[PDB]
Amino acid sequence: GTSQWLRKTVDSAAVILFSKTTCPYCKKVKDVLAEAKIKHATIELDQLSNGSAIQKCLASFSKIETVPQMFVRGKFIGDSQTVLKYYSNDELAGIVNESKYDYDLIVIGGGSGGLAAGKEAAKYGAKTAVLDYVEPTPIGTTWGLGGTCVNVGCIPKKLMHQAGLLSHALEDAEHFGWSLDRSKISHNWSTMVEGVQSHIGSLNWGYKVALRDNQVTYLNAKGRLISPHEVQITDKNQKVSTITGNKIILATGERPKYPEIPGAVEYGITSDDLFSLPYFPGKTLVIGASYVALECAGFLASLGGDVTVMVRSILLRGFDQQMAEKVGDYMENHGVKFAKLCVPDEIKQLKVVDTENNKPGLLLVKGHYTDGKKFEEEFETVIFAVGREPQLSKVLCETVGVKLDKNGRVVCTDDEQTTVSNVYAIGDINAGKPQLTPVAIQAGRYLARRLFAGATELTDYSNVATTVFTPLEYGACGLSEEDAIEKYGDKDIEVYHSNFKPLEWTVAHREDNVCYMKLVCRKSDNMRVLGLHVLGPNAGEITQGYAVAIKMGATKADFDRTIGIHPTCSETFTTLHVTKKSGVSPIV
Amino acid sequence: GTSQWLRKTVDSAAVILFSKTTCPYCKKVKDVLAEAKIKHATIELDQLSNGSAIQKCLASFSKIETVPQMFVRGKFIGDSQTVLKYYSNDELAGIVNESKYDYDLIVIGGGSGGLAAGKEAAKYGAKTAVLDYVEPTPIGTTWGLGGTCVNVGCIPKKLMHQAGLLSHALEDAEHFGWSLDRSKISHNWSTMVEGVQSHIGSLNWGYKVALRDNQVTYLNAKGRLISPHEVQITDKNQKVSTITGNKIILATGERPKYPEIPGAVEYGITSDDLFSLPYFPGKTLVIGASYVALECAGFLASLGGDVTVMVRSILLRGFDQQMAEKVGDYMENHGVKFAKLCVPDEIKQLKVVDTENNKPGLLLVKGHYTDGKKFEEEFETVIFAVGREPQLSKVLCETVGVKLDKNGRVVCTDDEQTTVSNVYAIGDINAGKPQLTPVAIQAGRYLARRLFAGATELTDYSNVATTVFTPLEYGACGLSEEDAIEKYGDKDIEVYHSNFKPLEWTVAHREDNVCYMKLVCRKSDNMRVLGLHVLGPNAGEITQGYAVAIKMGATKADFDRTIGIHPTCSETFTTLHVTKKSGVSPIV
Ligand SMILES: Cc1cc2nc3c(=O)[nH]c(=O)nc-3n(C[C@H](O)[C@H](O)[C@H](O)COP(=O)(O)OP(=O)(O)OC[C@H]3O[C@@H](n4cnc5c(N)ncnc54)[C@H](O)[C@@H]3O)c2cc1C
Ligand SMILES: Cc1cc2nc3c(=O)[nH]c(=O)nc-3n(C[C@H](O)[C@H](O)[C@H](O)COP(=O)(O)OP(=O)(O)OC[C@H]3O[C@@H](n4cnc5c(N)ncnc54)[C@H](O)[C@@H]3O)c2cc1C
Ligand SMILES: CN(C)Cc1c(O)ccc2ccccc12
Ligand SMILES: CN(C)Cc1c(O)ccc2ccccc12
Ligand SMILES: [Ca+2]
Ligand SMILES: [Ca+2]
Repeated sequence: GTSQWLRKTVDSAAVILFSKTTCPYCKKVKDVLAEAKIKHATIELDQLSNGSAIQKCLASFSKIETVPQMFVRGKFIGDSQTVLKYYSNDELAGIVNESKYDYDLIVIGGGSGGLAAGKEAAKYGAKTAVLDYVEPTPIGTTWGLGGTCVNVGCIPKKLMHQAGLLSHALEDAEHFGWSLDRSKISHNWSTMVEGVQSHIGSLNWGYKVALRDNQVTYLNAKGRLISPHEVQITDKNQKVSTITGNKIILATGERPKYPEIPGAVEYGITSDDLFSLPYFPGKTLVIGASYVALECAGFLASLGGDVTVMVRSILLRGFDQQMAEKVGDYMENHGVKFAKLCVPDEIKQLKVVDTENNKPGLLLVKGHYTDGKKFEEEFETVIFAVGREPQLSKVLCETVGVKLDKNGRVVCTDDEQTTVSNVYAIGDINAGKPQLTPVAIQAGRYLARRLFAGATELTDYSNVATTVFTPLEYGACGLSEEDAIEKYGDKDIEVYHSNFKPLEWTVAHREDNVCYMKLVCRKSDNMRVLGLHVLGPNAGEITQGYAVAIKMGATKADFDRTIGIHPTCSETFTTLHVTKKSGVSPIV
Repeated sequence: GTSQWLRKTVDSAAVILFSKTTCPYCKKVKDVLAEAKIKHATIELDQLSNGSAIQKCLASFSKIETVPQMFVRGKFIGDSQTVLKYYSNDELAGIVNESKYDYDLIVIGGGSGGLAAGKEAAKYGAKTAVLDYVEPTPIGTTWGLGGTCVNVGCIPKKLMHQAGLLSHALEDAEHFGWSLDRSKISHNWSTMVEGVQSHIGSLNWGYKVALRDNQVTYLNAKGRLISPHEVQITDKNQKVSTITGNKIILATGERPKYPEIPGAVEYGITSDDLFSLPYFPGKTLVIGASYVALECAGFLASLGGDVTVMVRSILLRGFDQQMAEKVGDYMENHGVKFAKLCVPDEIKQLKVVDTENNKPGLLLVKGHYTDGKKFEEEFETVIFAVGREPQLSKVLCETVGVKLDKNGRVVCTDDEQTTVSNVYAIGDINAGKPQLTPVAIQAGRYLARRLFAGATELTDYSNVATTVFTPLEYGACGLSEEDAIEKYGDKDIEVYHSNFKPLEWTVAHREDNVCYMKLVCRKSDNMRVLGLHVLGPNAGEITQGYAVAIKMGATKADFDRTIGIHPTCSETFTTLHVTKKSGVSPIV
């Protein structure tokens, strides 16, 4: 068991030093390495439950059992004196640089997961390359280093959400005594996009700087894995070459889908285009009902836009549907129109985008409702948010032997290993995992530590909290009510729930009994909290802390024992008492 | 052990029914009681670890061991047939109404704790009276039912905080693209106060309604405890009478202190006056450095006011002082002036308050700095926030035998019992407890359940989270860093910490590396989180959920295993890695 771990660690680490805290010769080694600007991992055996068993199995690799012991890419390099020997003779540089491969790690994809993995690996001496390339959208939109969330995802989405929330801050400001003429207030799309894009630009730059400062090689090149250790790269000039790496991390993410209907690629846009759009979308149709669809519809409406969402069947499939309905009801009551049970048949162009006055074009959308009536309506912008897909045939030679699933995602073990043992996948292309930026980051960093610093900790993908940044935000952690019932049976599920009203909404004259929270609990497991759900402002701030408690196995009694902070929305989780089975109303 | 609990429960409950779920005759009893509008507690013995031992000891009270068993104020009333007997003969009303006392419970004080205790008790059949009276402030300010937080505390304070935050929403709105002429925007104090007061009024009314609907008697009368069971009440007409109750709850709270200097009572105001002030305070001096002082200074400054805080020694004594300094630095950088190491000697009047144009007066404040230089400056309003004190000589005849401490607070056991065994104290007058509205509520409700429904659960006063609603909010749960070090020693404490920047602040051009969080952990107890501290927006929403985890014994590893929600401020608690001892900078 310990020999398995040590065999893997030694084989994989780029530059690793086994050591103890109470060891001067070790410090001498650390100092020479620091002095020489040689990064490495370090495992202090005097701080492990079985450090002394480890010290013994080490002699199966070194033929000695003392510390320090220094390894490079699978080979015992020496004790203290052999390290100093190499140094003094200035042979240490060529030694810690000897490898069969150009790199210890090549990351294909410069997004949330891949950048986090790359940096963390370089920390421990892994010679690292990060490849990133942004295939243009059909209208030619491209962007810089950082991935989907930085450039066309969580970051611009939340900032445009914020611009929409400020709309309601302006309305509220009057009731709290601020004098402002709200009829001479308008929103300027292009000013907002410019501020958003200037922040993204600072992130593109910040990442490039971070990579340089960790001695990671950044290649703005499309990578293609041609064999287990060989990556072919095409640069801006279309020049092709080949680099080699020991470990490979696939972190290439996904791109938006279009529906296969006439006009969709030619005249519609996706989220990829929305967040840098050089004209105001104007009267907009969003096709879809994902969290992307609803978030985009929501902020466009709060910015004053005429907004319609075309929904084929239900809102937020895969989420708790009681909550999804409440999310949708709030939106419909606040200016989002819904074309329900409706699908698009074709987009026709009525006006071309004015690339020189920054005005939208004009489109005719034809579709049909389930009741057979035709949908026909003009929109200035049509946004598709009908899901996302991986692009791996563009990255993976089928001959390498990386197994994909039905949907084109990478089939992985619980340590992110593909069917090719030196090749790993993180982020959105890892089949079956929550598609979220902090998951991708935790995966990539924890993987890098296992590869290059002998760590064993795996990423825990269970009970991963989410927030949907709709106009009224929805945060959740754990199971939907319907999934809990399906799993355990209705008789074993108790649901506590309440409406609430943010104090901020009182003077502002906003709604009673719209915000809402519930805990879905398991009767037979001490009222274990199986899922937490909250609809209200700052729902991501509310939910995050409870995710720690849920990971620790929180019960209803743990919530009750805890004292609220007053006045907050979150404190209502500490006094819930109405159950659903009681029939008593949750209104307050 | 079980006989102790049962003896107390039977003696104390007003109307209680022992029962089992699987008992038709019990349901028959419940139905007759429901039919008759007779409220009562109920203990289903088939749902207790020792319900069957309880069923036996019951015969020491009833001479029977079967369910149902119904008690009223210490006396076995009967089995099913004796209950029905009393009903059919319409003797049940006079039976469940027989008592040596007018009331099963008299609550002296209609605040957070007392109202919560009163309602909860009435639920189980306790005939309850709630007394509340609001002694006017020196300028004559008074208010309605609900206590300090509702009327002159947490509620108006947070709403005026919100009015100040909206100031920064207006500034931010421009950078997110909203066109608004910020130089023709001003704030109107009186409009704000009117909205705030209309909400408080709805709470005053809502409480009166809640009390009526739970058959609680509300007396707007000053109560004085003259013997263990006798309360003397003085009404608006100054008419004096005496009511009697079995249990007494003292929940009379505190009032602001004034410094003993000339002019203070005559010309200054406190928070009691601030939240209904009929004129704008204008150029304001806040004397004090409590969380009250800083919160008030902060929103007055965000409303555009010229604001000065006079500070005798340190900010936020009793709070983590690193955090207090960061709170104070943010305020000084955002328009609050601080007269440091300074105390007031006298207030002189220069202009009388214009009661008919709603304008402030004008005051000359004289004081002195520790360096001997004189302080002399004119202010339109001077606000004292130099602490609060109980008023119990106004409530407690010294002959009753309720022990007070040095500061005039009530000395209580951990079940809130005073030295007079039927008299309990909750809320701010309970010596040694956190002075917070949700503590008072949890205390009062859990006490009511122990008195009148045989519950045993005590209120847990440890690791009670707080938030200070300064312009940059500060949330905390558990120990300050200095208190952890003092308790466990510096070598046993590790502190993880980071700056962070709300995404909302980026486009808005606000500060990097001002918001800040830290976890204070114990090395020798598995890096147990001893205190959590966060400075940033929505800090109360951030902190609340983590208080559940801390109550459950969260470690640093529980935080790390948990996946962030992105983008939020709170997710930074899930990736902390820089320790203080490492000397590495927390900036990001
Ligand atoms: C509108 C939208 C909003 C979202 N909001 C949130 C949110 O609020 N919170 C949250 O947690 N998650 C959110 N997400 C999801 C989040 O963006 C993803 O989970 C995350 O960005 C995926 O990280 P990744 O490492 O898997 O891939 P990505 O971030 O997509 O990075 C993959 C990189 O590799 C590039 N690439 C692809 N192929 C190659 C190749 N052959 N060679 C070189 N480079 C290549 C890609 O162009 C890209 O730059 C949102 C997503 C969308 C679409
Ligand atoms: C400016 C300020 C801001 C605050 N902000 C917060 C916050 O944000 N969050 C938080 O949790 N806490 C906050 N607090 C504290 C909170 O208000 C108290 O902890 C809480 O209100 C105390 O509840 P209580 O039941 O002990 O007494 P109280 O709420 O003060 O109620 C006591 C009632 O009894 C009345 N009374 C007194 N004597 C008699 C008598 N003889 N007969 C009849 N009635 C009598 C009193 O007039 C009063 O109505 C704040 C306090 C202040 C002063
Ligand atoms: C129809 N059903 C009640 C759920 C629902 C809403 O409540 C609100 C908006 C919707 C839009 C599309 C589909 C369903 C929606
Ligand atoms: C002086 N010391 C550094 C702490 C401190 C601040 O940082 C900022 C404002 C203050 C006001 C009064 C007392 C102390 C204060
Ligand atoms: Ca509670
Ligand atoms: Ca984490």
